[PDB]
Amino acid sequence: ATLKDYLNKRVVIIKVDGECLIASLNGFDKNTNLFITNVFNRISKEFICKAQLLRGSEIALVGLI
Amino acid sequence: MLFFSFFKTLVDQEVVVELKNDIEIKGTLQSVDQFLNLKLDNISCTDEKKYPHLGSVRNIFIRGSTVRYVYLNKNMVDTNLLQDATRREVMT
Amino acid sequence: MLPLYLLTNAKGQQMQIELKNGEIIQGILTNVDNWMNLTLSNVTEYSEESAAVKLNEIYIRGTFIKFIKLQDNIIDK
Amino acid sequence: VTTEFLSDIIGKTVNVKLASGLLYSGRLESIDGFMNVALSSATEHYESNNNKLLNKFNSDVFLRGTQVMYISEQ
Amino acid sequence: PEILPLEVIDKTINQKVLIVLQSNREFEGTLVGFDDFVNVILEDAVEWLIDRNEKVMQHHGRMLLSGNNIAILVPGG
Amino acid sequence: TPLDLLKLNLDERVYIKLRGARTLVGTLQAFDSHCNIVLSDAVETIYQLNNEELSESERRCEMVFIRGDTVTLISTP
Amino acid sequence: LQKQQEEEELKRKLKQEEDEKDKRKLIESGPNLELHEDKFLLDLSKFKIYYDNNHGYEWWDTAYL
Amino acid sequence: AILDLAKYKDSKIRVKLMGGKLVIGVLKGYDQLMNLVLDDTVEYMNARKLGLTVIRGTILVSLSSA
Repeated sequence: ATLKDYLNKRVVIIKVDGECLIASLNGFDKNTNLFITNVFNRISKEFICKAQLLRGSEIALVGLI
Repeated sequence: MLFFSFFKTLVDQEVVVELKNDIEIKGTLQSVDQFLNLKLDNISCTDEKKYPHLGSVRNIFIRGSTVRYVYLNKNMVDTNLLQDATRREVMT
Repeated sequence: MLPLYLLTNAKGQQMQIELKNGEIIQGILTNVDNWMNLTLSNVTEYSEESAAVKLNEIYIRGTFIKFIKLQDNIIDK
Repeated sequence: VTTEFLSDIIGKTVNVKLASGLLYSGRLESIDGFMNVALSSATEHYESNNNKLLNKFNSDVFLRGTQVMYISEQ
Repeated sequence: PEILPLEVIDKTINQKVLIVLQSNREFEGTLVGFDDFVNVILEDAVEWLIDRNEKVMQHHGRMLLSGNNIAILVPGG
Repeated sequence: TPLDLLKLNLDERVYIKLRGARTLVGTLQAFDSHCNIVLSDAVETIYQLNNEELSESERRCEMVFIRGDTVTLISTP
Repeated sequence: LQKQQEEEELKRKLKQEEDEKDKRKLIESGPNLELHEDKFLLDLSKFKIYYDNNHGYEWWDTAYL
Repeated sequence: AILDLAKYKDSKIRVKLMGGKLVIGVLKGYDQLMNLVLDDTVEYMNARKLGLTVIRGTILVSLSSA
């Protein structure tokens, strides 16, 4: 199991608190720490960041859109 | 290492996954890892309400720490194999 | 590239940390380790994103971070 | 020293509190370095033994280690 | 001339210690022993819940308190 | 050893308490040291408190794997 | 750092790609394996130990002399 | 380690803990595991006065000066 096939692609991320993101996945490590670019709030469609680092503890789901 | 072994024999078999945050997802198990992370292909909706905000997404990665349940079919699994393997496993 | 490598080379930049309790920490990164523990200088911490304490240095455990907003400058820097 | 305790109270009657508040009174069958506990003739109570009995397990009770807040003798 | 935390806990052995969890609950008792993980053995513990605070129980004998949940130790209660 | 006295009742009916007022009854197929479980022929009871009143819900499944980290308790019904 | 390591792996992969192009060129100048051209190639050892072992005309007539 | 706690010995530090506790104390001792020895420890929950306390490093979330 690996997030390799998702690199540089757009993804949906569901956080553990049920919050939702849309972003380009650029980096990831073995603990699921993500490096993201052009992040948005799925529900809100509100631009969050041009670049952001997201802890794996926070992630519940990553989907390939 | 035992449940990693279990989940490998389930590849290509449709499973339902229940995440802690009350999300339920049907999918074909494409991939499993040491943390029990899961990759599900051909995503589909089991429950109307619990199911989250997806659509085009047909392939997902699920973090193993966030799953509560994986619902299986009794024909996907040899019970006696499971039992004798648990008996073999050492816990110390 | 890996999140940690990215952090290790953002040393000297400005960045904004969201913690698991909601507190926001704006500061300039001065050190990272392999568990993503940080130390930042020129710090301003907020009780929440709504916003204000100024601190000289802060140390943050990595297990407590939800996410870290990086400066757009990041990729080239 | 904590290990000497673990082997010192095996077979004795103990209270095992978990994170939630729930408390288990039984006889200590076994213990492991991960704090996993086995009890026999166990009852569950919330917070105190004097509170209402919530359950009596005639069978042996395995309590998970990650969850235990203390083990205490009476 | 460094003061080591575990040396401080070592000195409070056979004295009264307050042990504060990360929750409200507290344990006051006689510090019998402790290990490297800060698991802790108390003797005749008073178990508390904190704010009017209700005293949960009076233990008799010896308690092993999991150091997994311990946030603070106060020597001599 | 408490993890060995669990092998004792493999292929025997078990009762499992989980975090969140969940309860499971099933026949024990597999476990590990993480407490991870597989049960066959299982029914899961959920106690919810909505609108200030208590209801308990049910869910039946022929085979289920249970992430072990929510597991609190294992006995027999 | 990490981008330097990814640049190292990408360096190895690219070097293998250019090595593959030089391999195709070398195959164009030379024995393609898919065409089975390995079978056109002559062997001196086999026919020399054969011819010697035959006293000098085949295996047919060696019963005459 | 990335934080040199020596420069903070005998100064007043602010330590936020897991589970939402605040503690301001004077730094007397430290270890590599971030276990602290605070003096004149005041735990903010609004005010509580413990004395010479040992803080566990495993639950420590943040550390600033005061």
